[PDB]
Amino acid sequence: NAYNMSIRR
Amino acid sequence: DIVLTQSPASLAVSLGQRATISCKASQSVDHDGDSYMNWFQQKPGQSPKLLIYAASNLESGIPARFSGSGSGTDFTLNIHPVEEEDAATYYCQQTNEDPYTFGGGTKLEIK
Amino acid sequence: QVQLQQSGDELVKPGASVKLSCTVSGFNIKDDFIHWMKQRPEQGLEWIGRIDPANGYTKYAPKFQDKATMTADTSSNTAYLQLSSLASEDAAVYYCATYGVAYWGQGTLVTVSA
Repeated sequence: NAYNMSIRR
Repeated sequence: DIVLTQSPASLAVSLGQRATISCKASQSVDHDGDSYMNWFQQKPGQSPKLLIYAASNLESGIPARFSGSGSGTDFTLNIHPVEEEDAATYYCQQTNEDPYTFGGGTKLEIK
Repeated sequence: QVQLQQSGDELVKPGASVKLSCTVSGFNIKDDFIHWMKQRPEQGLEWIGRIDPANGYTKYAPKFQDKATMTADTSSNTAYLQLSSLASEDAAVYYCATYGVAYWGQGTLVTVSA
């Protein structure tokens, strides 16, 4: 889930 | 832009104790109920390693001795207990607004 | 399974340009942005920008807008960082990252000669 939430998309 | 200020700049901690590192953002890094603050660990000669994302999520592969808290402008990384291998420099990073920015780092030593 | 393999260290002359590479394996780069970071011992970590390899769209930090050019090639699964008009303050370690910003390359050292 770092893909989704380690940056703001 | 968002400025991130870490506290302390360095600290020496006894093996087995708790440690906290603080990161304060100059403006909020919240959006839609989430806080876009990451924590990284770096050892000399190596790339930064992601510990925590979106303030409180533990990255896969990272021990649960590490945890994150906070929202808005005020964040913390907690290490419980500290172990020998934790000697490193720790950075916060916000990814809520462009340009992404990093704190100045906190160097942890084990005494 | 995801590896970001960066190119070797470079010694560069003032005024010149250099192009660094970030070869990704175990991940299709069309699937996410690639980010570039700069690290100096005194000034710390800075985000240069990100590129979307699927469409070539780029976003830079203002301080890197006339220094860095990011490109990418999905076919070779490689991203590039070109640094122009090199000066002493460009000497640094440069990193690429993806999967949000969870996975980082090993870094490429750029040294600038006198």
